[PDB]
Amino acid sequence: DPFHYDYQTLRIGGLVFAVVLFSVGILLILS
Amino acid sequence: LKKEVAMTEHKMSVEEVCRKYNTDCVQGLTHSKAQEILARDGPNALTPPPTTPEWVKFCRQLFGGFSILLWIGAILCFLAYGIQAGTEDDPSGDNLYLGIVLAAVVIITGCFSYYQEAKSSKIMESFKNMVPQQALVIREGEKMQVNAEEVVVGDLVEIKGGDRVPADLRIISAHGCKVDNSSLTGESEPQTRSPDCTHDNPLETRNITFFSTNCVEGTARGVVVATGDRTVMGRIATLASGLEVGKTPIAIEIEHFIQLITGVAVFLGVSFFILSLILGYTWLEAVIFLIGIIVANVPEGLLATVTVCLTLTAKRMARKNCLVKNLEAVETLGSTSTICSDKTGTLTQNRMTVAHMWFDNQIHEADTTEDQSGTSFDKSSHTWVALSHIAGLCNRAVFKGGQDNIPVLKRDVAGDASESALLKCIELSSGSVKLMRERNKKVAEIPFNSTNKYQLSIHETEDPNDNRYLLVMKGAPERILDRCSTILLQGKEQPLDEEMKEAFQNAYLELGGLGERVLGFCHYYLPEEQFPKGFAFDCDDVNFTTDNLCFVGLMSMIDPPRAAVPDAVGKCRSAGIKVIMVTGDHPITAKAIAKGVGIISEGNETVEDIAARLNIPVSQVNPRDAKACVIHGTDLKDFTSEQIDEILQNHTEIVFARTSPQQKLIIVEGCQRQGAIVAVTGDGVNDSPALKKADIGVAMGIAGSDVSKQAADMILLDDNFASIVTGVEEGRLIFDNLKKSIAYTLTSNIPEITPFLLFIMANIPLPLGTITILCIDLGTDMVPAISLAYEAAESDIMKRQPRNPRTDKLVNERLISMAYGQIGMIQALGGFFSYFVILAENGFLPGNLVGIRLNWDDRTVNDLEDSYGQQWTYEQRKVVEFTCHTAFFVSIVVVQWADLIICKTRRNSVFQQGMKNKILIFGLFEETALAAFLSYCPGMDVALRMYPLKPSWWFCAFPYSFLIFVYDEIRKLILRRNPGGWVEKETYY
Amino acid sequence: SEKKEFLGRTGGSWFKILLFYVIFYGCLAGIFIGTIQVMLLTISEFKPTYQDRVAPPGLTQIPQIQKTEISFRPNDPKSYEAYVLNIVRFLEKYKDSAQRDDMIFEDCGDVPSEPKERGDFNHERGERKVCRFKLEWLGNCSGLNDETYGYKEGKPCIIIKLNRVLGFKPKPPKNESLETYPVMKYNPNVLPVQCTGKRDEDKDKVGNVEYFGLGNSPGFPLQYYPYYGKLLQPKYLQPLLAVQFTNLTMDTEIRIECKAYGENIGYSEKDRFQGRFDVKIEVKS
Repeated sequence: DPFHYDYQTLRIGGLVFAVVLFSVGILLILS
Repeated sequence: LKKEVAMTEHKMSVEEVCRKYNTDCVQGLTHSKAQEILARDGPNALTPPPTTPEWVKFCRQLFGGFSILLWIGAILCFLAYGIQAGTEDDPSGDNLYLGIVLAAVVIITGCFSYYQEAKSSKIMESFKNMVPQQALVIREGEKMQVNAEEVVVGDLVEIKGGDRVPADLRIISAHGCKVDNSSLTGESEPQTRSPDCTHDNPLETRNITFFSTNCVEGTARGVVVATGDRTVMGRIATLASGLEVGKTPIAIEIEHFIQLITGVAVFLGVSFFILSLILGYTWLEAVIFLIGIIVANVPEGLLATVTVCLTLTAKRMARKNCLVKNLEAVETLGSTSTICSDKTGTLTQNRMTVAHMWFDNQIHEADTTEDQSGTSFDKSSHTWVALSHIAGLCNRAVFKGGQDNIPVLKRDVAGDASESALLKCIELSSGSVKLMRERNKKVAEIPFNSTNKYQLSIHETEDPNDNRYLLVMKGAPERILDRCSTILLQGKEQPLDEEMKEAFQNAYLELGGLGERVLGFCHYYLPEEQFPKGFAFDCDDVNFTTDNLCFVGLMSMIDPPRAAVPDAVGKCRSAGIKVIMVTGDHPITAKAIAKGVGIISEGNETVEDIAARLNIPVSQVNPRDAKACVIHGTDLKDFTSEQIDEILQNHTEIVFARTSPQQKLIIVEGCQRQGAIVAVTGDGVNDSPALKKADIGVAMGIAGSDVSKQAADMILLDDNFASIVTGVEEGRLIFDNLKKSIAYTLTSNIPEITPFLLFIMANIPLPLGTITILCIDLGTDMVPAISLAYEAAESDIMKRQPRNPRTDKLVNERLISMAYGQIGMIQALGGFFSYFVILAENGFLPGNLVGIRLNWDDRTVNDLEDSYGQQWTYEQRKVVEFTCHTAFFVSIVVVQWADLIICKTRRNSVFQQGMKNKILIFGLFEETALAAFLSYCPGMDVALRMYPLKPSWWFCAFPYSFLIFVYDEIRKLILRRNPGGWVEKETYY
Repeated sequence: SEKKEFLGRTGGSWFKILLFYVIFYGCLAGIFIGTIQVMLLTISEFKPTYQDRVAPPGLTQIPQIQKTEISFRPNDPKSYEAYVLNIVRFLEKYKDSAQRDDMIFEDCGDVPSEPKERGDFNHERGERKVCRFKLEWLGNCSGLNDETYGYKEGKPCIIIKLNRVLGFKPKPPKNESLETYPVMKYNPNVLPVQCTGKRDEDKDKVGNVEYFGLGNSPGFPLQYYPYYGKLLQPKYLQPLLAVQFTNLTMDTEIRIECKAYGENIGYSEKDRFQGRFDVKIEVKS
């Protein structure tokens, strides 16, 4: 399908995934 | 050069030495003669090391190691950019930026490995503290203050109390001063001075005062015999400076590992470069392929992992106050095939205290523990309190006022060491000695001297009423026994018996067998019928009684072994680490402390002990019978290298005593020549050269001088030996952990080489790019690799043999098999699976990718037919290739999850040892975070060549990362169930 | 050195380890081929799963040139021999002899017609039929050149070729008084194509371009679309457009830009061949 596979949306989702994983990982160090 | 003579003209009398330098014994020397002899022999300032590399160390470090290849790759990137700017279209920055970042990588690696290879050796500036600037000399019959820099050889130098001597001199006239060397011999015990040549050895002769020492009590004059570099301790300084250091075991292992990996990398690179040239690639293609191979096979982000592992080791062990100077030393203490030890300071408290006593025909052990653990002795017995009175009264030392804020065992007191020990024991036992001395006023006393060997003092009674005059007496046991007539037991007074005297002699011999200078006490209450209160008291004229006294008790005051040294030494020996004791003290005390501490085990005896037990001369008994041997330093001068090696090989627990510092260096070199890794511990200036020669040098913090502590690889600030046993256990731990981290990092090399191998051997589009190789190496092999350094190893460390320094290398042929053979292949297989999945999800069937690379990377063609029938232009398919690069990187991270999970432990499974490491989970989460961030950040594809990928493609590596986990668990299960098998031999890295 | 005839090459006996690695690599290859076959099972044979990476097609040109510039002396046959041989080799497939009736090819609309389909992508129907592209549409040079007459009549006709995409029908613009003013063009069934590079800056209209293709209008016929794949539409011939220059001067480096507009055609920045097309013409006497 020539219409965008989601681009400009998968970037937001990927950034959200990265930041939430970083937050979860950095939580364990302090706790 | 080797300098181990230290010869001095001690035997020659004063006139010969005065004439040989043509120097007046009574008029000193003239100014003109001093000038013309200074113009020959030079100034007294010992020569500092001339070579002072300022920044050439950093340049040499960046030029060497595992880099040359990185510089070659950077040069090739610059060459490729130059080629692309003269033949191709408008120049692209994708190669110049790669070269710049590669140069940045090599610079950061060089400046980061510089942190560990920092030779912190500044022993030159530790000797200016001695030899004070001003010295009192006798020139032209006149006393003169003169600078210590221009004092020459052959001039009268006076020596007062507390003034360190300016040069090695033979005393011409000794005026009652006592000197304590504490430099070459290494003890606080003072020594007498006399022009007579008492001993043939210049070290033990009493007519010389050694350099950088002060005759503590009194004043004496002499003639300088040598100064400057021709000085015994100047010779020691030069030997220490020119000795340099030996490569640490971690340095040797890292050098070998880098050599092996660089050799493999260059071999494979040149092989496939000539293969590509044969295949018919253009120069740009060949150079870019070579750059890819070089940057992929070489693990650039690896020498930055071991450094941080060692830094984390230092941080962890610094919480126990082990100030690590050389970063590599933390590893060396693990190996320590043998450990050399010192007598004073390291194993003792450096000061003498009471250890044993005898009364009521009974031996009582003075307790080093402050609470008197184990009911050491009674405290309510009248005989004991009387003995405490006697020991307290006879002291001629006084505690410093207002120093009650420190425990009594750590308070400095001015006076003799023996009386200091006695008064410290009395203070610890009874209480405030000052109030005690105030209660009993002194009215008459007799000085203590060698010609007397006894001292006496007349005091009153504790109760104010009936102040009977008590004459207290302290001396050698034999003299007091001879002067004695009755014995005091439990307050009552009995008379001497032949059996009682025999028992006293037996006890005295038993105490003397402990290498201690036993003292005997006495006290007589003068009758008031003959010696009333109004009795005249004198010193030179005798008016007291000398015989018909009454013995009260013996007293032992050996310097005690440390509180935590015996158990720690036992633990070190139980870990397979042989312990050798070296010192410059007397052999009897050395053997006594060796037996007490635990260096020589119970039931093992030396050759002389067997000879004495069997009443047979030492010649007729074979030395092979005795495993433990103790030797003097006088026969070591007549010992060659072969003799020392034989002594080390045969005898199992040795103790060396009365050894000069150069002899200590000879001993440590002989110990190291047997293939061992020697670790010497000490605190004095004498063992400063030896501390440099040993692979790791340990110096005591509080009890050690500045020279010893700044010449050591590690300083024990807490000054505890349990610290060093914890250190060796932790060194074993960090070695076993490094052997896992290195294996982890190396496994990622195969999935970065194999894509190039298929790109050159199968003609398929490039699966893995070049910049993404940097991304993988420095982004996904850094945080987990460092986090691996935190987990504690298996519980087998209690029953582990010392590391063999020539068979158990850091990286061996059995670890390359685990990384490059099995674990690495699954990584590349998963990467290729993701490659083929996403190339097959866009139109390129996996069965057609062969033979398409020639037209895939061609710039001109813009109608490349895929498998489904459609066609692509250049950038339109280059976008797909870049997306596939991102997929390869993501799949690498996904499979590195399981790689970390399975490389966590060598034997114990994850289900058994458990994921108790709080930092490994954070590292695993960080692998995902950076991978997602770096593959999805907008505005990055134009620079880092990183395109977004669909969520489903995140799952491509799941059914292969699962396989490697199961495979490693199965091999670990086989390992556990079948010890010593073929699997253990060929797969246990 | 690694001695032999005493104990062996670095111990070994080189059988247990070699057999272990051989069987392990065999198992790795087996699991890899099984997994790749499994992945092959979940992908269709009639359409790519993700066609996003395929954009509005790049308007590539048929005369293949390395340096993206056409330089030749018109008086020397060897100067343009490479271009002529490439053009004729490409267009040998488009000869009317290869196109025949009786379920090989089929007649198709002379006037640009609607984008007629043939059926679903499913394999329940065999090879779908396609139109035919006779060489008789090409001409306007007053000579039967077909492939190419080979003379120095200006320049060798650089016939453009809009790249084909599986299951994609171009959408022509529909509006009045648009950004372009072609005299002979209608909104449907034709995709406007113009050829001019840097007009009025440095080019200043050096030459006059004449377009000839199907329908006597400068555009790609829409009745040929959509493509149905390599397996389902063998011997598929896609629309072709021909351009010629007559009053083209010499001794100058002129850039020429041949672009095709469309509501379903989008442009880019980093791609210099997607949608719009660029080429240089060099002629020297």
